[PDB]
Amino acid sequence: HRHNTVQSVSRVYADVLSTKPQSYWDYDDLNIKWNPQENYEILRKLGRGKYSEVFLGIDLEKREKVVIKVLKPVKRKKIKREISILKNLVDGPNIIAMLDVVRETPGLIFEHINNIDFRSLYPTFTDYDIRFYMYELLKALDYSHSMGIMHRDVKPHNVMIDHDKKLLRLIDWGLAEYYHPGTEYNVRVASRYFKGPELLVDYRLYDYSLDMWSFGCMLASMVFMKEPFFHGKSNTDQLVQIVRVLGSKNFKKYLEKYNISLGEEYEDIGYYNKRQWVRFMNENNKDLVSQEFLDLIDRLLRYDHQERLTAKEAMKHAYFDPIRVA
Amino acid sequence: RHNTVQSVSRVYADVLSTKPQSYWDYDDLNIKWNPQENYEILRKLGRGKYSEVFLGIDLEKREKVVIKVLKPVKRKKIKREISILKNLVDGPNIIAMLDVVRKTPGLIFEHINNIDFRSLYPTFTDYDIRFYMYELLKALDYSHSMGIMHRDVKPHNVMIDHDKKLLRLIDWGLAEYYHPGTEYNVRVASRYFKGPELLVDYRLYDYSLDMWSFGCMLASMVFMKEPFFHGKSNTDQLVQIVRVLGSKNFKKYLEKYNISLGEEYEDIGYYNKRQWVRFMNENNKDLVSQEFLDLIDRLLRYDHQERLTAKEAMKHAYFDPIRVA
Amino acid sequence: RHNTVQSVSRVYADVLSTKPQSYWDYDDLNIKWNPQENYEILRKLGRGKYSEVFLGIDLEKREKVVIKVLKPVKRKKIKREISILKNLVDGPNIIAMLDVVRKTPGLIFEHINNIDFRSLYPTFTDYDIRFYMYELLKALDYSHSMGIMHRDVKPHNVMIDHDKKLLRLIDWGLAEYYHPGTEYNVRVASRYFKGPELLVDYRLYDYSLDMWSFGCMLASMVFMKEPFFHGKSNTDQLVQIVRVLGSKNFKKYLEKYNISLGEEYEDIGYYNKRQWVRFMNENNKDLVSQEFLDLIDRLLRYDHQERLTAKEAMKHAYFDPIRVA
Amino acid sequence: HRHNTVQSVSRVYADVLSTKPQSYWDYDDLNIKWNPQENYEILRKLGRGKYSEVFLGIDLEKREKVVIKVLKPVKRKKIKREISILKNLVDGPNIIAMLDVVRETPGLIFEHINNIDFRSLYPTFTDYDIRFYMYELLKALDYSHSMGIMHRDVKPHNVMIDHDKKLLRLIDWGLAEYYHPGTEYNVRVASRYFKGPELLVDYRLYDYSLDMWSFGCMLASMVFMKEPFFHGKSNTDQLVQIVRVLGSKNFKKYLEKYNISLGEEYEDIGYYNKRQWVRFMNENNKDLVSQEFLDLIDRLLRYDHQERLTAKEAMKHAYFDPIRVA
Ligand SMILES: Nc1ncnc2c1ncn2[C@@H]1O[C@H](COP(=O)(O)O)[C@@H](O)[C@H]1O
Ligand SMILES: Nc1ncnc2c1ncn2[C@@H]1O[C@H](COP(=O)(O)O)[C@@H](O)[C@H]1O
Ligand SMILES: Nc1ncnc2c1ncn2[C@@H]1O[C@H](COP(=O)(O)O)[C@@H](O)[C@H]1O
Ligand SMILES: Nc1ncnc2c1ncn2[C@@H]1O[C@H](COP(=O)(O)O)[C@@H](O)[C@H]1O
Ligand SMILES: [Cl-]
Ligand SMILES: [Cl-]
Ligand SMILES: [Cl-]
Ligand SMILES: [Cl-]
Ligand SMILES: [Cl-]
Ligand SMILES: [Cl-]
Ligand SMILES: [Cl-]
Ligand SMILES: [Cl-]
Ligand SMILES: [Cl-]
Ligand SMILES: [Cl-]
Ligand SMILES: [Cl-]
Ligand SMILES: [Cl-]
Ligand SMILES: [Cl-]
Ligand SMILES: [Cl-]
Ligand SMILES: [Cl-]
Ligand SMILES: [Cl-]
Repeated sequence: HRHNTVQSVSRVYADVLSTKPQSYWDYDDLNIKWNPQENYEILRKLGRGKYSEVFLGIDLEKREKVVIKVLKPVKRKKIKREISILKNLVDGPNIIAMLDVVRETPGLIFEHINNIDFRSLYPTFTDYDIRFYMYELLKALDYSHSMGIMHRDVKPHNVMIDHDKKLLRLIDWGLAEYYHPGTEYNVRVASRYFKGPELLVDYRLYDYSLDMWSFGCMLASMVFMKEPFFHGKSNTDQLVQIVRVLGSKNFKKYLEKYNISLGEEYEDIGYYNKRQWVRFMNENNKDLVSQEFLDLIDRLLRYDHQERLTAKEAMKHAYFDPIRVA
Repeated sequence: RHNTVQSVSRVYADVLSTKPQSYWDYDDLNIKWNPQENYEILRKLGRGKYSEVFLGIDLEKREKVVIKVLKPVKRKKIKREISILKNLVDGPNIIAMLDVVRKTPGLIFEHINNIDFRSLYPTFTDYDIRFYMYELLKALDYSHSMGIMHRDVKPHNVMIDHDKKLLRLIDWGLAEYYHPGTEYNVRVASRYFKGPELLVDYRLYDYSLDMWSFGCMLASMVFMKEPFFHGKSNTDQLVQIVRVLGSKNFKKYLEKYNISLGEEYEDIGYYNKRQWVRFMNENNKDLVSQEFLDLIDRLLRYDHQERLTAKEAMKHAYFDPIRVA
Repeated sequence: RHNTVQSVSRVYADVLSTKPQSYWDYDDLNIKWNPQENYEILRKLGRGKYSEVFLGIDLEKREKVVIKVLKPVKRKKIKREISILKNLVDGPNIIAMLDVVRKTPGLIFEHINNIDFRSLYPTFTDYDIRFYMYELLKALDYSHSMGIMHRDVKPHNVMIDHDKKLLRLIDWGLAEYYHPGTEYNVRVASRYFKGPELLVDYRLYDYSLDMWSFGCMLASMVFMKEPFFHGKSNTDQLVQIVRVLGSKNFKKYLEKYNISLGEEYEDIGYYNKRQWVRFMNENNKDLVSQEFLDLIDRLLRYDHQERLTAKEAMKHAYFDPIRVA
Repeated sequence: HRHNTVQSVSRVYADVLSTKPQSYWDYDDLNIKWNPQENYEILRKLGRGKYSEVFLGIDLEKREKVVIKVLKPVKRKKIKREISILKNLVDGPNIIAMLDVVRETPGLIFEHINNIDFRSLYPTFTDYDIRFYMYELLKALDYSHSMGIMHRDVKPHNVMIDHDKKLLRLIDWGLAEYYHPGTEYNVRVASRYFKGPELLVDYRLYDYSLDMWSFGCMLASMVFMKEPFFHGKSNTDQLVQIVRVLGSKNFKKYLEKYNISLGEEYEDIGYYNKRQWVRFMNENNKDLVSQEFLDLIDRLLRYDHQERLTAKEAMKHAYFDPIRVA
């Protein structure tokens, strides 16, 4: 007994990839047909990871602004995986639009969003600005989940917002992966402040519920005015900050339910009792904190990835009633 | 004159005292007219008792404009509307009169892409109502701070481009400068949004008339009932107002201003005041908040002096989920 | 069938040979209808012999949309228009049919803010004519490259938002897929923009019919004379065409296709061909360029085969001051 | 005889400042009433001179994008001069809009223009894109000239263009100065590639004609596809590149007409004959070069600042006929 036989299957959108052609999910055999690259000239470097280098660009023929993303030519399966996902989510709500793909180092052309950084735009948000833009983020998450794709990197950095147009786009799909039921995925995904408990205990049978925990970490940070909500120094300490809030009783139960072998590096985790979400409320965030929010955030930040609210169920929560169009 | 109990606006009463005679003297104004051929008519927009509104084209800019041509029977009033639109050019959510042209005079307004109110308002959320009415309060507070009453606040005169989240208050033909101690014509605004001061012929009103008209718009949008005060006439309009606000506060309102009432309501009854929460049904319960009931109670009042001013309404806790301040 | 001299499009003839039967078989199509209550009617836009167009509201998006409701007398044709609009969703300057709804069927189109043509076109510069007609050629070349003739190119079917420099070709009810060797109904397009092939009952036409309609639009915009071929009827429409293009080239056109002419033009005269520069007066001399006269001569021709294709017209030197390529 | 008595007066807009109140042109006694500065937060530094430092900003209350320009607190007359000119040209065609002024180092808040740099957007221009945007630049120049203000720094850097909206704005008024007839101004204005001959020979009695020469240097560069048109290594060599094209006969005449004492540092300037503007035409720029352009550029790049075309006269030239709305 090496693999785990106690296994999880997504409650929603479990078998959507089985109803699509092989060319949809088989990104390794995708055939990218490249367009001329001199139709786009680099203006300014927006930033860089070490998997990528994004720039501000010019569609020399269309003379609009676009964002070019030069990928490292060291990996191809990850390269064609991102192009595969963006091409499938081309007509999705609040999904970043991929306009072209060039080479001669593959370059991916995205639409430019006149956005403002998150460390400055969010502190200016009101109560209904949070409920609105998060609902728009749920629209993008629910679509790709319905298309068998989990983002696996939901964070305020990867969420562009054009507040002048009330526009939101979810970007950075380099970590997104297709969901086949029963698949064991890499746990080294997302970022520390938004990693789910399944990633910190090395439970590889996760589904779209991963993007849901990162969404809860975002919503809890903006409403409670604490960035990040779970502030951990390490991946080991990140789980401690989660057990500190959700308690140890439900954590050990989450492990016994899915028979997760918790490495005894987490033995130093002591007894923690579950806290009330109301304890994080102060004079600054008291207008953003509501009874509807405290209920929604309680059903989002769960150990059990199956008992968490789906993107569609979160949209129907009463917390978005003052903004939902009927 | 006309002997009556006096009343002065408790706010923005001495604004015109701080401005030259050039500001409010709308008859001394000399208008520099411009050629009318720069604008052509595309589609007729709205008829009128005193004007006609069309869809226009700015032949050099080729953008969309709105032309309001007037019958020339009134010089002093025509100059009054041009005087007011020229004083509120920097006003937030105030329509921007672009030019005047020449027979008859024509006024060029900026074009706002919008959907009619009773086709757009039924789709408004709690967010949309608090956001847009706060934008409307921005226009009312500025014009009042400039010494100008609108005297015709109604959803027809509120242009909303929802795709751009814009709001523009339009139609300033019934507007007027406010000088303390001046009877204005009670034949202003429209029936469903007339204040009790217009219905009892109390002519010394002020900016608070627009606040009653604002409360009529808000109460109907929240309670989902247009109009909120459905009246057959200006006499029945008052009866429908006291049917809700009560006979007790109505008696105190007539005593404070010594209002000798008309013979027609002879058969008016004693209406016990109905609480504001009694209008909350299962269809609008999500729009009826506890802070709204406090706001709607401090706006819809007989005595115009105890009504909330525009600025006082913008600082109310009802707009907390939408206000940046 | 009907015995005649044959003709095949020299371009884009085998496009439908490269696509599945699912593409052009518009009767096998199964449409997934959607609720109509998501869209409400605000203002009626245009009447029609076969449809009615209104201004709409996308109750959830609350943006402006355009609803074209149809009489249900024709299944196969209704499916034909939906089939064509669904194949050109990525087409440049093609109108984006957003949804179909349900009695009668309704088609949701995107809304374009624009001014009527004969109020906007008189304000067009040399820049505006070359730029916008090049945008219209983008829509024609794409639909032709997709095997679809429009068969109704006219300024009424060209929506221009000049404030955003946008152009959208609309009204694809008369459109049709092109298969080589197929008589199409000569009762297409409108009188002022009908090609000579429709007027002599030559049914084996192709995409070049839209190019004659394009040349009629361009020649009138440049020479400032709408319409360029003013005809009382479809018979007089031809007489006005040969009055300019000449009887000599008309004889060669009837010989190449063995067109036995109708009895009605019995009294037609011999018109010497009038040069294209003779239409340059002092009012349009700044719009009449030397490269335009070459372009207008290679577009307005009897023989549809020798007319310029859409792509050939876009690469013409007339669009050099505006084309990026 | 120390000052010059052979003197020049603007052919147009000579006495416009005499018809405006004293508060209009007397910028030294302007009273700036500052607004709170924490309503604007700095996002990214766009660039810097050593008289200024411009940043990308956020109207925290309006949540739109603005450009903040923090001036050095070393000079005040130049500080209030720029605020004086921007406030007077507030409702001008294609003039950059000043929205607010803050302190606590004075900070000037401008409207943000979604523009693209000039070294990349101009090589994509067509024939009618040049005629259009230059006509829009003439609209801004003619307005401020009609308001008694000369920009004195017209260059492609100081011209923002939102090609997506067909929008143009003339920025950077730190060198702009009010025009009083008979005034001797500082010749150390503008930039080398666009300095007029009056600046290179130290003729201080120039008027709005200064902005006209810089406009001609811009139009000649974009049509002939040579940036810059007069490429000089120094201020002394810059005049040599001008005499190289316009000839020495008209130059010595320009000096004898206005009795300009040319420092014998320019003695090494030899005999130059006037060239034909047609000689700068090649296969690349032959579509942009037209008979109407060669006439307009010949009447713009003149030694005599009085004989140059005004901004209004340049707008009525036949070169802008295919784009001018009648
Ligand atoms: N579509 C876009 N529009 C505007 N900025 C973008 C876009 N995509 C990425 N960025 C910027 O690129 C940076 C992130 O790059 P990276 O860290 O390489 O993922 C941030 O500054 C983002 O704001
Ligand atoms: N500035 C404007 N922009 C767009 N529509 C307007 C404007 N002004 C008036 N309308 C229309 O005119 C009607 C209002 O009545 P009136 O003010 O009499 O024209 C409504 O149908 C409005 O949509
Ligand atoms: N998508 C659209 N956007 C704006 N106006 C339209 C649209 N489609 C049709 N129209 C209007 O409808 C008329 C054209 O005739 P029809 O296609 O029969 O409605 C003109 O008045 C157009 O302005
Ligand atoms: N209103 C504006 N919108 C966008 N960029 C601007 C604006 N004003 C100045 N800049 C930028 O500021 C830089 C010039 O700053 P400086 O060299 O200090 O004058 C250039 O990168 C300009 O594009
Ligand atoms: Cl499912
Ligand atoms: Cl397949
Ligand atoms: Cl373009
Ligand atoms: Cl607790
Ligand atoms: Cl005074
Ligand atoms: Cl009156
Ligand atoms: Cl009572
Ligand atoms: Cl509330
Ligand atoms: Cl097939
Ligand atoms: Cl047919
Ligand atoms: Cl002949
Ligand atoms: Cl030409
Ligand atoms: Cl003058
Ligand atoms: Cl003064
Ligand atoms: Cl806002
Ligand atoms: Cl020469």
